[PDB]
Amino acid sequence: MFVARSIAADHKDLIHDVSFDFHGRRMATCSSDQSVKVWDKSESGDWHCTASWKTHSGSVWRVTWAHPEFGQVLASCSFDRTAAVWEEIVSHWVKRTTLVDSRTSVTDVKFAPKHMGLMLATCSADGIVRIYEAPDVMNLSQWSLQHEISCKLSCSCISWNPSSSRAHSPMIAVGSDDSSPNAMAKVQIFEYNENTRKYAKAETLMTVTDPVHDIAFAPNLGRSFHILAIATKDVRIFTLKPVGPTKFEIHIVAQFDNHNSQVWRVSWNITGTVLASSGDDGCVRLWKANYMDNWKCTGILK
Amino acid sequence: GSPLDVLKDERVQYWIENYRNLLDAWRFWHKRAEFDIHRSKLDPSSKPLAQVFVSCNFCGKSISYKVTSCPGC
Amino acid sequence: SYIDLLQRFRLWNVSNEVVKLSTSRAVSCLNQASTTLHVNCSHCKRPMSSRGWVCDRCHRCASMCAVCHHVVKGLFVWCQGCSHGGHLQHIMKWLEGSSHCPAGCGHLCEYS
Ligand SMILES: [Zn+2]
Ligand SMILES: [Zn+2]
Ligand SMILES: [Zn+2]
Ligand SMILES: [Zn+2]
Ligand SMILES: [Zn+2]
Repeated sequence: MFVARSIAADHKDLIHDVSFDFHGRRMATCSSDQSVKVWDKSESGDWHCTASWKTHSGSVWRVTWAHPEFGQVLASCSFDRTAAVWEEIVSHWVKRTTLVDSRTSVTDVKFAPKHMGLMLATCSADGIVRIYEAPDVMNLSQWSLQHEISCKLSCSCISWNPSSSRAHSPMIAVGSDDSSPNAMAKVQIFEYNENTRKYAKAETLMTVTDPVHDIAFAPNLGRSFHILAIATKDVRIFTLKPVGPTKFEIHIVAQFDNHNSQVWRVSWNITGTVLASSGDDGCVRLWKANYMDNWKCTGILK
Repeated sequence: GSPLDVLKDERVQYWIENYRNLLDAWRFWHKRAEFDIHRSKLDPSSKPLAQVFVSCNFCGKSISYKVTSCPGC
Repeated sequence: SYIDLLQRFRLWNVSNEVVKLSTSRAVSCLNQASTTLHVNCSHCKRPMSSRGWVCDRCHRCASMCAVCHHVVKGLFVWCQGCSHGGHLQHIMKWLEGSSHCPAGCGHLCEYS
């Protein structure tokens, strides 16, 4: 039932991302010209341009937003082997702290949920995930890398757990994009035992054999279990019922090949009921659930 | 109409908190305020927001309950 | 004499304007006397510094408007019987709309 439209915006170079803030009034798009720019929807529904500035030497792939409670910051990664932050001063943005501790290309950057503070997770092609901290919301010019996680493989995408119930310990999902002839799990999950005060490997999905492009976590909204979508040759949705690391009851719920190609990106709604997936077939297919608790398509857009 | 055992559950509070956050996403501030009135009058366990109170410079204590005169000293 | 005459007519804007630009030391001191407040956190009951919006022991941002749940960095209204408040503009609109403390507590902050 989804109908399309066209957005009145003009760019020069190809852009690699789009990301709303928390309300849906500020997007942040990174262009192939190393130039990121921020739009701002107005009261009349139009989109204007507010800022733009070139980034570091590499090529930017990801730009993410932050919760409005902490101010207005964005984290962006590029092949410059560095991760950046940006704060509004009013509007001239300023660099605050370039988290440069990686010997490879930091593929992904993501922000931790609000309920625990200002953390951001990055891992590079070397296969080591880093977690950073801002233990003074006052000044953003000071960060600390507490935990380093060995992955014994590469990174493609990571995603946190939106769930904020006290029962659930913090969780993280690390992908891989290695097409080695051997077969190994390419998606793994880590937990955080407060007793050991460290991140421990919890569960891995052995059914994953091909390279993985993207991973996302469906928001909780008070549910009992968790919902996870993995980008592969086929879109797949897994649910992990809670039972050291907590044992997880894993069973598949969907497996979709209605693309005839390789899936690139996966996204979720605010509620966590509609999935939007994009692939090399040049179409965007949105999947929702039906009355029989069955996962089926709802619109194919191009 | 809930007796003060169901409302204490860790599950029955999560749904209210998550609905309130969803209302925040709507930017439906006044609807949330009305719902807060409703929840507060029907659930004694909920403690309202923690905010600032001002304090005197000589007594050192709060002024919240001569009008111009402080009630402390 | 001019400031007294101005205040007599309830023209506070221009009186304060004369105070601010007054070219003598003895006149540019009337609004610098006993006009600064001391702010506290209602969870920890300890003072906060003069250039911040967060709590050193609490860590809870103690400046949140009771209408929009956003950090208040400038003007902050405060009801005296509730110890609740928020943005200056938000609270006015809420109080025009209804007569309840927006945070939620049986209390009519103006008694209608
Ligand atoms: Zn006092
Ligand atoms: Zn405190
Ligand atoms: Zn406000
Ligand atoms: Zn109140
Ligand atoms: Zn009041």
